[PDB]
Amino acid sequence: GEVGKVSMYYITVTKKTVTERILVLPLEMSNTLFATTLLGEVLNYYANWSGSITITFMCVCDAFSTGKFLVAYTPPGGKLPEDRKQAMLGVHIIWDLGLQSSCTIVVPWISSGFYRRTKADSFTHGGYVSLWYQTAFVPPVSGGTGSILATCSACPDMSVRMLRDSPMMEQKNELQ
Amino acid sequence: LHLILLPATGNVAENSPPGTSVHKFSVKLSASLSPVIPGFPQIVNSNPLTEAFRVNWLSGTYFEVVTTGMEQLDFETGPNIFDLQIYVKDEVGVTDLQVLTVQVTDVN
Amino acid sequence: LKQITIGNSTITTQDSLHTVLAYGEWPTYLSDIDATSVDKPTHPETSADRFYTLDSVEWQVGSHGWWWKLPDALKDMGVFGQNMYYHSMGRSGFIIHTQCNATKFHSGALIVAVIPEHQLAYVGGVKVNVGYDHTHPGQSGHQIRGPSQSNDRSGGKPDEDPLFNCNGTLLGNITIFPHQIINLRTNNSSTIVVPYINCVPMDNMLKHNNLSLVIIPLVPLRPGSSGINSVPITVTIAPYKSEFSGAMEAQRQ
Amino acid sequence: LKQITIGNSTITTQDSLHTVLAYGEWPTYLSDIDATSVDKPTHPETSADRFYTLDSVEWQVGSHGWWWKLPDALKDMGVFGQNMYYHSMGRSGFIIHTQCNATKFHSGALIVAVIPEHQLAYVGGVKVNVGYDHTHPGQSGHQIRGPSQSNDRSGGKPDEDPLFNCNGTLLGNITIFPHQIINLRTNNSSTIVVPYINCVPMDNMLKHNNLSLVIIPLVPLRPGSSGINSVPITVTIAPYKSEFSGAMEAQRQ
Amino acid sequence: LKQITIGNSTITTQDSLHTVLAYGEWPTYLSDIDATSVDKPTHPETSADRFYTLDSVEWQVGSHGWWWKLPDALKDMGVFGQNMYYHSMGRSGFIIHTQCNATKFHSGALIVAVIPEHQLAYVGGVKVNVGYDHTHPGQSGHQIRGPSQSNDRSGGKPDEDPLFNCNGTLLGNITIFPHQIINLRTNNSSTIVVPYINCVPMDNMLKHNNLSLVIIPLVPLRPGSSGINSVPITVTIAPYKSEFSGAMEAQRQ
Amino acid sequence: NINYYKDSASSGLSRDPSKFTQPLV
Amino acid sequence: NINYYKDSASSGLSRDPSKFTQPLV
Amino acid sequence: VVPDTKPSGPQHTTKPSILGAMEIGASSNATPESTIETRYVYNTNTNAEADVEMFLGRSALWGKVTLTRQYAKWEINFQEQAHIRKKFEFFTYLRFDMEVTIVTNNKGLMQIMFVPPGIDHPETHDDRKWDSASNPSVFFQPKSGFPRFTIPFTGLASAYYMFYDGYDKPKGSDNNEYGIAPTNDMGLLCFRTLDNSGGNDVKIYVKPKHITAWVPRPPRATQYTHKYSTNYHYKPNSSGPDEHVLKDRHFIKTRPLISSA
Amino acid sequence: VVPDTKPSGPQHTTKPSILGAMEIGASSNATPESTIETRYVYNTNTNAEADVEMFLGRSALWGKVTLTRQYAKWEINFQEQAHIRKKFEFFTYLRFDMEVTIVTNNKGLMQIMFVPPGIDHPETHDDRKWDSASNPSVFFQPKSGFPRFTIPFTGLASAYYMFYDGYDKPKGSDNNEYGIAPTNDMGLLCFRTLDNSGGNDVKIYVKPKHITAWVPRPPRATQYTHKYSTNYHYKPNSSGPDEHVLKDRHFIKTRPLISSA
Ligand SMILES: [Ca+2]
Ligand SMILES: [Ca+2]
Repeated sequence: GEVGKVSMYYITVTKKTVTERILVLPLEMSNTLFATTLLGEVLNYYANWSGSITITFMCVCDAFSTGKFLVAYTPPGGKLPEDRKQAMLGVHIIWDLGLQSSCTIVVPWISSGFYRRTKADSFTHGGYVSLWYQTAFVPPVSGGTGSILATCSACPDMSVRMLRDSPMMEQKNELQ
Repeated sequence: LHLILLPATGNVAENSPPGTSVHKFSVKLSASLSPVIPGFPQIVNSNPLTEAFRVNWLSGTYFEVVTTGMEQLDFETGPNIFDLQIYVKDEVGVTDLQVLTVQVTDVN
Repeated sequence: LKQITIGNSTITTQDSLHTVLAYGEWPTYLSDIDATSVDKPTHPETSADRFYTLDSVEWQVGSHGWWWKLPDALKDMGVFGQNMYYHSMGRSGFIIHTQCNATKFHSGALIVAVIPEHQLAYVGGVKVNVGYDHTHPGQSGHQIRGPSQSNDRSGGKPDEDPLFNCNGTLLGNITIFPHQIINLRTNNSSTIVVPYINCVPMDNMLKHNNLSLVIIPLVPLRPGSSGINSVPITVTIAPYKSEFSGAMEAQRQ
Repeated sequence: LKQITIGNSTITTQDSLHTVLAYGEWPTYLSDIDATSVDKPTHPETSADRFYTLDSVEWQVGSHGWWWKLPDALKDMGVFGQNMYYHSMGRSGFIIHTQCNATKFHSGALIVAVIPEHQLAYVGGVKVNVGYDHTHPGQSGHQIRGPSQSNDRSGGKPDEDPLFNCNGTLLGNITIFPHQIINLRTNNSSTIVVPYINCVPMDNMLKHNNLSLVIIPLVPLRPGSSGINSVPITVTIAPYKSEFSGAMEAQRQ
Repeated sequence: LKQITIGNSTITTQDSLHTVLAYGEWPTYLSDIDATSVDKPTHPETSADRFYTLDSVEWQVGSHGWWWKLPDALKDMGVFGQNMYYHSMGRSGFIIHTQCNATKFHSGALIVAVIPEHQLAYVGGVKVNVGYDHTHPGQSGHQIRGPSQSNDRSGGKPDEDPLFNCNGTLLGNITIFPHQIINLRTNNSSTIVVPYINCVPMDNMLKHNNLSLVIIPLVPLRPGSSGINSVPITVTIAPYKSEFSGAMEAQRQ
Repeated sequence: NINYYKDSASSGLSRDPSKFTQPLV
Repeated sequence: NINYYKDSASSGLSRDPSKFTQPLV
Repeated sequence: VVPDTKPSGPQHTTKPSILGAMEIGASSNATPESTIETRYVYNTNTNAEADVEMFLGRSALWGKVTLTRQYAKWEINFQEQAHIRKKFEFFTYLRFDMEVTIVTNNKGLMQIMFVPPGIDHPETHDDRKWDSASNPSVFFQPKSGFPRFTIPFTGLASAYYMFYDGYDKPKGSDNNEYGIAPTNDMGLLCFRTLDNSGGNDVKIYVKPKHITAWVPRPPRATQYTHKYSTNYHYKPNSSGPDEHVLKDRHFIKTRPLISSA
Repeated sequence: VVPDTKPSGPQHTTKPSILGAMEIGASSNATPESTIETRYVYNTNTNAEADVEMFLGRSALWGKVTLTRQYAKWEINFQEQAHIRKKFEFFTYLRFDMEVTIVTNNKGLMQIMFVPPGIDHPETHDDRKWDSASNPSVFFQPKSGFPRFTIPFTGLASAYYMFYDGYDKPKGSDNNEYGIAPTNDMGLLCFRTLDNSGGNDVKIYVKPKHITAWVPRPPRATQYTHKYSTNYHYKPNSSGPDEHVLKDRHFIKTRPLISSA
């Protein structure tokens, strides 16, 4: 429903009792999460890539809503966690909410090979990034909400090779 | 349990009739095939407070948020954006609370 | 705390970020190594280079966005507008200060981008060039008014979809442009200093719009516990190092 | 603003106090002047020394407290738990980060103490040693559940009174221990760095619990104007300079 | 006379040959010039690098051979197995000590080879990939069970012919690999020290089996004047300079 | 490196991030 | 020895036994 | 080359190198030394296949033509083919010399005539305007060789406009032309055959060299509809009475559920 | 060059240079000076045709294709032809650049398109995906010249796997792929003709250069059955009711009697 609208760039969080998995970004440059960004639409021109990803989460809410979130990166070969105790065993960060809305998880370069394939397969899969509630999201009202966005970019040690066509472009008619 | 298509945004017209549609969602049944308790999914909370968003049951495991007309949407006054939270809960009981952000358009 | 003074005007702020300097370059004057026309350009330097505040737009719920072309928006703003109408060519840097403040009970975000050469798409369908009147709306700007299949297509209307930036390129990749976000939790203002961006040293300020300030409500405006459902957004644009050459009759009608 | 990084993990905070360093000493490795066993101890140093976050407990109204024994709580947490189950002895410092944040409308306090050798009292009456299962609850901890004459006494249950620290010594004198207070008016987190405290260089990590993190709701949780009556408390414990010696079969069942 | 000590273990022999050092290189740690992943790898160094003895296999008459994949065989052997299940990548050298002693009345030979990347053939016929369960049998290994046209083909069974090394390449050319022969006339044991052989610095220890120890009864076991018709063969494998990086949840089910 | 046509346009292919990613003052 | 394409991969063909035949200690 | 990974031990800092702010319009400085404990890694990797000279200098197909009666005509533009148009519309201004290779399946003797702007091109084969004194012309046989010539930067500016937010005429005019259509014309290539033997398909492969890219733009996330027009509402069916509907033709795929991928 | 023969007279030694032990896993140091009385012989012989660069760098045929409707498609692998596959499976890891020569008997105008991994290849001739901006493509006429291009080492590792003892997916998976099939794909070559004249047979002769061979293996003593599969039980007849029998197809010949040859 949300594709084709501006409201596909954020998810809505609330005050919950139990910890829920809020968001999963599979670390694929062929996934439509990453491949439509600047980093992904550059890296979709290249058959291989090697480096670290920055992923920066921003919570748009009022100045009284606070919260702690666990942003975990499961390394390649590991299953998607579906428990916070299974997610905190990977590369994670825990960010508080106050006086600045943004926090960056550096998805590090953990791989067997020297380059990872852009079109994701099971041999060179990149793993998963999952957002969890660390303690909650506590707004100043009972039914209050927050809107978590996310941005991604490349680290300075990121490299690409094997320039190819992009799958993010089609031509079915003739431009006249 | 999961609420399919809820983190989402709905849209109601300003002077909407009692019974209009404002979002269509679903629920995946947690791989145990334990069905939803028939009073559920509900709306526990709204963001400012709100009636007239009542969740209806379409044919199947698909549901729908419907303005019942107990409260009129008046965009020229407030409030124009609501954040209802929808609470599916099944027979064994594994709840899922998910937010529907409802906006009000301007009919003019 | 911040203060920006360009002559006969002053911008002051309290909860403000770092000023964005677009592409690392300050607005400069046209050097003699980069000039083509022979005549000496004029330099107003105090009555054109000043903060002109446009009309306030209202950030309601369901507002999809606004855009102002530059230097089209300042065409009736003071002696900058008078020098634009009386000269054949002109170049100018800009200092764009965007102001929207609500409360500690409000929520919302505003991506405030400055797009060089925002060639807008047609509103849809056949091969039709967009109109001169619709890409030059003045200081009133253009409320983006949202995508629909029922949008008016009479006379080269511009595109109304904020997600595709009304030229087909995705929003969220709009951060490749000089931008700032007005998140009402953390800041209330956004200052962007843009140099003269063109592949030509000076051009006609009425035919060509170099920059295009675009403000999109990324996250909607929640009022919270407070009965205020709509907050004004004011755009204060100051030319900087503006120069004009080739004086001629006024290009009005 | 604070940041604590131990490998493959990172703690970040915004409204945080000075970190408490327990008894002025950082966690160190066992020196050769202070060692007794002859074999070379292992040093995981990156996969055991990392932030393991336990389950969140819910600070409601009427909650008397929680406690987690250490290193019992990390017995199924990663390769620290695997190295504990496979070795005869072990020593470890800890970095305990406690997180509870509610709002500017909430009230409350949490004395977060780290007790060395918290020999818990019996729940009451006859000369009965407390059970192994009740002082080793894992990462789930033990909700203190309040004093009453009707508390269950079956099988060496521990004491349930938070005022006497469930060993007979008064709360409020608990500040002789490495502690911090999470007052929701001023801070939201509390970091305590504990060295290895024992009168022996290494001991069996399953039989002996060296530390015991104790969180007591000193002042109850008032919700204020906001309908949220209960806020989660998360405990993130990281081993630091952990070493193990005397490798053997896994000590499970 | 020989003695090989890696921590918390010791191998001793009496009638032993020169130790084979595979391809002239000792097991080393991953240098910074040869590394790809950024995080600091763990180094157990005393509780993983130790002699794990697998189950004894029985060298009868008509036994065609046994093979153990590495590091698959040590997947439930101690903290090496626990570190393999908890990490995304890993590299390890190995020290493989094979023991079979019978008498001065017995005859027989055992080519004990260490094959890098022993891609086993399918048991026969159609284009079917061999199963994960059949190339990962654990410390029990795989009794080779001899070639026949009546061998089971259900579910990607591996090849059962020892002459073609169960991948199509002839036995007797197996001496291009790091090998030793246990001829019961002259010796009783065989020690092979293997470095980390892969064209990648670290990989997942559960998906990829780097080495494969293969023991083939080249000459059958004659008992001679003595009523003992079958003698056990024990395989004692020690990791050496094992390191693991990318810690994560346990990769079990 | 020879220019076989004696022209600058006739040659082959020829050969800081901080203007983006940090355009601050 | 000229490299006509100015690339290392574009070149022609480029140019101890004891790791085998004696892998002892 | 890319920077090496520096070693980082455990750090207890009070200035967090991972709490930033998205609102300032600056991207993060965060390296993997901030979040985890890293090791030293010698990084010999390069991005030498990612610079503009290697990203764009590849010899893409710019235009196809078909000889109808021993004659073809193609006006030089990167606008008919979407895959090179997307890569050029990564940027706003591009200054490049271009070399033009003609791949024709005709067998015989062909002529290309680069007609510079401002004059009448030959309207057919056997026309009088093929006999020209100053128009640069290329004769070739397509067997034994492909023709190739470098057109230098013919710009009337410091760069070509990939996007133009302006018009060629003032406000009162009626035939106004939005976009990059009036700002630059690269001439046209007029093809003819002096023989008859082979096929009719002429492909024009143009390689931008000595490239200087000037303002980055978002990559396009929709399919093109026209040329010189930057529209993206595709009107698929003109005949049937679903005519005034407009497809979007974007590449954003959907997932069935967030927090399950 | 090889070492010269040293002179050796009669020797009465107590350390025998000819009693060794096969069990230590080391080959003999025995020269002809140990067993007999030798003379000095100047040996100028070389093994310069036996090193890996001369053993493997010969331009073997890797794959054949036949153009069906002006179109062929070949995924780059050394696995269809047994004679180059045996020489590569002498070793475990091989790092080599490869130059690719195309021998086609077609007369006309052909196009090769090296499609890198991760994108859709053109499924036919006249397809839209032949018009590509970044896929490296080779146009040539097969009369007057064979095309040739060097593909460098595209490995995702320090070497190519000739053998892989692993799987691409974890233990619970069902579509697991043993062998070297997931570890490396060298792209594919898509062939098409823009003319119609000649034949349809396209042969792809690939020469490995700058070779580095890493772990020696036994030469294969059985015929191959499949590719990426290392099987050797040939199932000759599927129809008739001798179906489940499996030939061996080895090269060990027999002699009628030992100690009579
Ligand atoms: Ca109204
Ligand atoms: Ca209205």
